[PDB]
Amino acid sequence: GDPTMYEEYYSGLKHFIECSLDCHRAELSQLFYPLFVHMYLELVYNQHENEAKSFFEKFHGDQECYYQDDLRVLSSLTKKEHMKGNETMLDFRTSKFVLRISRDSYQLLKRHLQEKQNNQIWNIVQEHLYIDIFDGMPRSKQQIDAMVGSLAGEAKREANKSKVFFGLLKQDPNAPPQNRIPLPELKDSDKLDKIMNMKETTKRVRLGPDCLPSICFYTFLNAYQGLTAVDVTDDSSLIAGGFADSTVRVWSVTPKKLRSVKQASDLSLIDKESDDVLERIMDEKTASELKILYGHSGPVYGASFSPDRNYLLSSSEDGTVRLWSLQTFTCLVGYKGHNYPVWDTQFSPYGYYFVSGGHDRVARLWATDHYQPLRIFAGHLADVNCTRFHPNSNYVATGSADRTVRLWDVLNGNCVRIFTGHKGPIHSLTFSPNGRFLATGATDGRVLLWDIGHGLMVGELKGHTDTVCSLRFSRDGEILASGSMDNTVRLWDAIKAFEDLTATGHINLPENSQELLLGTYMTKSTPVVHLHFTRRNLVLAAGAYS
Amino acid sequence: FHAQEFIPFRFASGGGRELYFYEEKEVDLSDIINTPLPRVPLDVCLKAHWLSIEGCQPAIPENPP
Amino acid sequence: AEKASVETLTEMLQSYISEIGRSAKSYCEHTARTQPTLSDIVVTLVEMGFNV
Amino acid sequence: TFLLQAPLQRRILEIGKKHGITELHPDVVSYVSHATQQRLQNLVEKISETAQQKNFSYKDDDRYEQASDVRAQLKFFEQLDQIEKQRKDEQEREILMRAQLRLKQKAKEMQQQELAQMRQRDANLTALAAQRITRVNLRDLIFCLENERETSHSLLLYKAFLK
Amino acid sequence: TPLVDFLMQLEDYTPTIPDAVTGYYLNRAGFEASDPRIIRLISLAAQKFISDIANDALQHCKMKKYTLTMEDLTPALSEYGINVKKPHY
Amino acid sequence: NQVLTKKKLQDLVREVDPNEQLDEDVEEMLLQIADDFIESVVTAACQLARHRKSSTLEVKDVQLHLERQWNMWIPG
Amino acid sequence: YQLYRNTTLGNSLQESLDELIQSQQITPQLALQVLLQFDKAINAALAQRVRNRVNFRGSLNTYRFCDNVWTFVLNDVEFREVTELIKVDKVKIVACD
Amino acid sequence: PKDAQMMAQILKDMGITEYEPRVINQMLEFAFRYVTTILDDAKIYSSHAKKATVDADDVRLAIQCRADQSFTSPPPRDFLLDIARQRNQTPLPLIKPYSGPRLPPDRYCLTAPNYRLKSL
Amino acid sequence: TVPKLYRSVIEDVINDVRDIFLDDGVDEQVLMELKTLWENKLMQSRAVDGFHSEE
Repeated sequence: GDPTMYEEYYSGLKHFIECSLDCHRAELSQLFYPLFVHMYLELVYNQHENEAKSFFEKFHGDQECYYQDDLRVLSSLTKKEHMKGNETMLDFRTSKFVLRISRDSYQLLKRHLQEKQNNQIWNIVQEHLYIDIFDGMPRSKQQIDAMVGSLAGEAKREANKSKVFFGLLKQDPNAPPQNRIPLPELKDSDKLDKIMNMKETTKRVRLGPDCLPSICFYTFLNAYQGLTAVDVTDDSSLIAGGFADSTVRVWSVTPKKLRSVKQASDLSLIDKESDDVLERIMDEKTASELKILYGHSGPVYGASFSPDRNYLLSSSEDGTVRLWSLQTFTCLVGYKGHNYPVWDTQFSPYGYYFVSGGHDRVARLWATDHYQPLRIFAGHLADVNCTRFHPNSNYVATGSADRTVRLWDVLNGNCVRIFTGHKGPIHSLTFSPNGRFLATGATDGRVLLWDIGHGLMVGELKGHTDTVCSLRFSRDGEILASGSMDNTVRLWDAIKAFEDLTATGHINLPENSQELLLGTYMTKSTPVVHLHFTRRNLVLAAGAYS
Repeated sequence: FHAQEFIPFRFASGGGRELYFYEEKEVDLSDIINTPLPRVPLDVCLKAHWLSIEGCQPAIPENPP
Repeated sequence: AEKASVETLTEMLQSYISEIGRSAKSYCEHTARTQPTLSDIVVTLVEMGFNV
Repeated sequence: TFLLQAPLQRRILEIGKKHGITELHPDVVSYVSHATQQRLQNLVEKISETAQQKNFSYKDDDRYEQASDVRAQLKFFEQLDQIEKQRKDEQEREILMRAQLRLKQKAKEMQQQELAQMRQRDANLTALAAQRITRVNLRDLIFCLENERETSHSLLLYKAFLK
Repeated sequence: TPLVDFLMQLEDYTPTIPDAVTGYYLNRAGFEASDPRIIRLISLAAQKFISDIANDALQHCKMKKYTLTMEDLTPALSEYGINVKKPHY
Repeated sequence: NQVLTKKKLQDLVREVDPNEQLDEDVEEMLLQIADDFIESVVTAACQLARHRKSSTLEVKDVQLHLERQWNMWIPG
Repeated sequence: YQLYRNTTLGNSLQESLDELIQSQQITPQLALQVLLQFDKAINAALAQRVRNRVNFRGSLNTYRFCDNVWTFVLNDVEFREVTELIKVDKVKIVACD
Repeated sequence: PKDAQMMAQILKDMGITEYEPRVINQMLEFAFRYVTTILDDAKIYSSHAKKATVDADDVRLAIQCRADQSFTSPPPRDFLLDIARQRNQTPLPLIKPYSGPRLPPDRYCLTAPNYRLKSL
Repeated sequence: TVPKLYRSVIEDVINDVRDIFLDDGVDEQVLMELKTLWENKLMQSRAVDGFHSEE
């Protein structure tokens, strides 16, 4: 294990792989990156700083181009105590790189490592690297490039084989057959909402690749406090704005001003019956087109409406999640579980539970009834950037900054799926309305479409240039809309993308990006922060013009 | 400035120091009073427009063309 | 006055208004309220050593 | 506090085995006891001035005016959730109809309705049957940790949010 | 109670800092302008803090008036426990 | 092994307020406060003894760590 | 008969479905379906799980017959089953047909 | 400037292409604040050891005793996975469920009568 | 002969509702939590001894 010769062990295996035949060379190039980091981090942990920086400058140049932001965090790490407080490379050193390889290429690898001529790079491989073997064809280089890029990358197939109830509630065999929780205590006012919701569904247009939807951009014009969070209600009636001046601002977009309910003295005199139910309590003295909400001590990063159009949620840098009423327009609860910036929050689509992901590398499940969470989803190695509920709300998808997307079962808090293949931190997730698919976007401009019953990320959409910060499917599921920092709203055919949909863990996905594009829609200097679909299939977007 | 007792100035910031390389390093104390204060800009408002009408981008002034 | 001595003192002034903003909001919200009274600032200024 | 001198002297010496500090000076075990006292007396006084912060009743004084009582929003909840319970009862009155034959079925279901409700009420009844002393909560200790510079970003305050 | 009797006399007495500027830095921290006399006390408490430093830096300038320097602010804030920094750039 | 007997801690509260009952979740953490702190005083006071090349832990080593890192200032 | 939910057995169960009410089994649905299963199960077990007989005496206070269910309350009453001798000064008896 | 041109290379080595001009000025203000509190503590530690020259072990002591208090980190992975399995297997007892505006106990919420002074 | 009947009934009931829990979309872990929650309340009450309580 002499450190003086780590540039002789790694360069010997680098000489074996590049001298191999081209079918096995592209698959054996996967263990360049984890063997470079695990040898570099073991040098700096054993205080070999002088012969660690020479190991870096020799071998960091022959890495893949999508690891460039990963190596510059390693160039700063030269001491041991610098790495003892990083907590991402501390969890990288103790975990195992999974490194899915085929059995046709593993036989050439094990015939070069079981011999005692090498005998130490084989000791590093069987100490720091898992190897998950599949029986099949060796993957191509542009297929290996599609499914790598994460620390602890390309997770095992034994993680993606659990039974996931990805179906919708009310048959659906891949979904809880009889429970079908139709919203905790579905009320008569909540049943009155779905009556006027299906009147909107009557006017809903079938979008497809021919009837392209109209996009109504709701730009924030002045916005000199930086807009950090947008949410729209399920019916296009309210638009929330989270801003960098520690405010949440609700706007009514329908011609109906935002009213608070009357004070407790005015409600006590309201006589029994004589109507007096949901209009007699609304105060007309307080009626604006804009309500500003104060109380966060930091920039508000998450914004989430409840499906009953009360109960705004907001999370911010100060480590609290706040539940604002939309009947009194005050704050109700401050959920203090993180000490760190909560980057996202979202209500359940049935409106009781909510999930919040923060800088402390967990995502908590709350219930609006307890000051403490119910489930802690604590398997990510970096910040939980996104947190999205499944349409049946039994599963929570948490994208993160360690380039992985993970599905979490609400029962038992177990990770049931691990989706790797992004090259940057994931900044947007959305689910298909079927519940069978999941679209994720990240800073590499790639929209990767994942299956949930299988977990193979069947499609890849690579039209965007900068960070894809907003995704949504249509109300029918016909079109996925993507909005990025390129100031473009791209529309993708979300029917021709899933038309085809194992024993090998991949489907050999094509370059269908050009065929799946329906439009690009460049925006005037305005990053598309939110994308929303009206129930009559009209795209809404909100941007904060710069 | 650094407060070793930490209590009058905790982790709240003071917005930095408006200092330059080509500054004068001495001003008169009534020059700062007699200058007019800058105008507080307009508050944030929400205007809606159309990026796309059934696939086509309109040539309104809220659009690039 | 010197120029750097004015941008120093107006930085301590902005940091002082922003510190009674964050601490008197924290003292009232600790007592389950949302807007601060007089009794929340005369405890905020005591915790900054003011001699009110 | 004035810590007990005999178990403290064994306590210092066992941590001294890990550094090679085999014996201690005779004025140290009473100095650490005076140092532990001024640590907790600085914390007992700090939690006492926030345990008396909640015992200031404004409503006895008439220099103060009430501005916003959210809690009576609770009376609005009683009017609403109770109103929802009344509509649920109306839904039950509709179930009554479905649940000569029809008339008979109503009484058949009534047999396992009110008697069952009475049994449930008995179950609730059995379940129910089953000086200004200032008290410092864990909130008062947490409030005095995130304000000071030490222990503001610490693993002892972060774990205290879950205790 | 003198301080309650003091704040009830602040419907007049515009202070040295405006309430559009004191109220701006209070809104930045969540403090909202419910009572305008509440703003004027915070604007008075922030004046008195700056005035007590400029009155004590004058005593450290008479021993060595007519100009406030960083070597006058340095011993003036040292009894406050505040170590001021010279830019040195 | 326990150095604070949970009854002398209740006399530390009776001296401040003859009327102050702590919680059992608070007394159990008020012990952990003393536990981790006795540990953290001596672990850095005995690097000061190793700094003076002296294996005896005189009271000047414990007193120096209180004044510089904790600002306690208890005399000898 | 949702009769036996007022039993140690039945309440311990609900307190379980109520810990799920707050965390996973939100309101009825699942929980209600489980209780329904419980009713069938407890009723079935009672009628055919064996039993042993006896005879005894008492003093009375109140009674209530509604929904074919008798509810009595006896005072100063002692009941003996087989060998076991017992006393009581306040006993409540709920009896289904 | 000399030290301000190196600050634009520390940011460009971290890939920060776009930044405000006041960003360099206050990272130099932090770097000056950090070295005048290491070296201030270094001569305090030198006077403790009674040596007239502040040598490299004094700066080694003053760095690791300032990094033990100032620069903290998030909790570690073996600590986060222990409090997770203690919480994800705990049955989180019970409170008051159906309460219309469903909420924690009232000492954990921000819903109080919220008084104010009478204007007189 | 009474703790025996109770064990007997608890076992039968638990076994007989497993499929219902499953049909409703539930993890077997929840079932075990039920049994634990159930068994525990009797032990806490201490009206008689139980095998589960001893464990």
